[PDB]
Amino acid sequence: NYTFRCLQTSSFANISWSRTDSLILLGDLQTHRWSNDSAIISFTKPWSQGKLSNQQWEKLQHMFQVYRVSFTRDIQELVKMMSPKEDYPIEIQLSTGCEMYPGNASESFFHVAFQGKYAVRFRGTSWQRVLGAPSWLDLPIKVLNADQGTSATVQTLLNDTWPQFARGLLEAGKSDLEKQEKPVAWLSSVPSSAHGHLQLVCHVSGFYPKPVWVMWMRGDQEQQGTHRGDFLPNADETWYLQATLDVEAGEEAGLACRVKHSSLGGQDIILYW
Amino acid sequence: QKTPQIQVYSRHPPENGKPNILNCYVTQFHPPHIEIQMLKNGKKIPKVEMSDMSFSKDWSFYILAHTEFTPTETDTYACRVKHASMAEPKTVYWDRDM
Ligand SMILES: CCCCCCCCCCCCCC[C@@H](O)[C@@H](O)[C@H](CO[C@H]1O[C@H](CO)[C@H](O)[C@H](O)[C@H]1O)NC(=O)CCCCCCCCCC
Ligand SMILES: *[C@@H]1O[C@H](CO)[C@@H](O[C@@H]2O[C@H](CO)[C@@H](O)[C@H](O)[C@H]2NC(C)=O)[C@H](O)[C@H]1NC(C)=O
Ligand SMILES: *[C@@H]1O[C@H](CO)[C@@H](O)[C@H](O)[C@H]1NC(C)=O
Repeated sequence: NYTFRCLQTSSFANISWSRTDSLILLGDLQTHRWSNDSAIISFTKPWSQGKLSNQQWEKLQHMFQVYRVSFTRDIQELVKMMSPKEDYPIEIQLSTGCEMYPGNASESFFHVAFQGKYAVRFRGTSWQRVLGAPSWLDLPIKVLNADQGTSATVQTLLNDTWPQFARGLLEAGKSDLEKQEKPVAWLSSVPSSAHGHLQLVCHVSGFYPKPVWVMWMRGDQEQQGTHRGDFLPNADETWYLQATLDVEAGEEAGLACRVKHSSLGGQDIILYW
Repeated sequence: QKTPQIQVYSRHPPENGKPNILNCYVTQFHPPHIEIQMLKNGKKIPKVEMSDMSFSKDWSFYILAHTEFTPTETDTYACRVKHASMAEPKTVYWDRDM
């Protein structure tokens, strides 16, 4: 399963000043870039056009261009007219795309965060406020829903454009999405405030794809105290991850870090302290 | 307003005198306006690349700073972040053992 996503971040500060920046991702790989400074969508992968011919991508691309100017003035008009509070500053985050299921099954979405919080969704033919969002948003939502020309475009996006474009992206970037880069492990330890206690760290960097298995072992036994950190990104879109184990002094001898990854075959990395 | 979290880590196993890449991964902050510098001996490194501002499914922003560096016995490295949720810049130092 891969999530195709257009992620837009929009900031409105004072009556003159706004900027909208966005990127597109397929899974954990970035496929497109659109800074506020550029007039036109960039590719960040060789396959970022997917299967669209030039003519159709240019149509999608011009659609983005009109939207960005239309979106900017709309928000400010909507907020100036109906926001019961001051009409600046406005932070908007926007996520629309579709989740890809194996066998040509998709599920589209269009989510909007207002001042850092989930506020609006688009389902069927209309925008709908979500639970917890400021009730006054009901009025700008109703005004947006009276624009069936925009409603129909969004319907086409969610029903056709995102599923069909992302299926072509997924197959044009299948080789990239399935490349195998190997992890590389190294070890360190840090003291504890208490005596006789320290923390082993198994650093694992450079692996792709993301799923990985890192454990502290004493021979056959997994040390259940192993604490896996968060997946951290590298600049080359490989992944970094560390796992920690608090041990009493002297218990480190004979402990190893075992790394299971799809790039190694069955040959685990086993790195003793 | 949410306070950023800062994680500093190297791309490859650190080895003194061998060129490497230092990463600074900054998350959980809101609003997205943020200033991130990477420092060598308290001095700001000139060539520091940033990723495009993105956010996770829970709407938490995240951004990756990275720069080339050669770890050493003497030099300190740090990532310094300024954000409206904090009265003061937060600096977290690179420690190869952490
Ligand atoms: C108060 C806070 C509310 C937050 C809730 C946010 C709601 C979701 C965001 C709505 C985004 C739409 C914004 C633009 C839309 O207001 C409309 O002006 C344009 C152009 O509309 C005019 O021109 C059209 C032809 O270009 C057409 O004739 C319209 O009838 C006319 O009114 N609407 C559009 O550009 C439709 C494109 C839909 C956006 C698809 C691109 C979004 C992709 C984001 C990654
Ligand atoms: C896009 O797909 C949605 C379904 O997700 C369609 O929604 C239906 O729209 C009709 C009116 O056109 C409503 O009476 C139904 O209740 C809607 N169904 C649901 C489940 O909400 C929508 O019409 C489609 N639009 C296009 C242009 O294909
Ligand atoms: C964003 O782009 C628009 C049009 O390209 C421009 O008018 C505006 O000044 C830009 N915002 C910033 C902050 O530069």
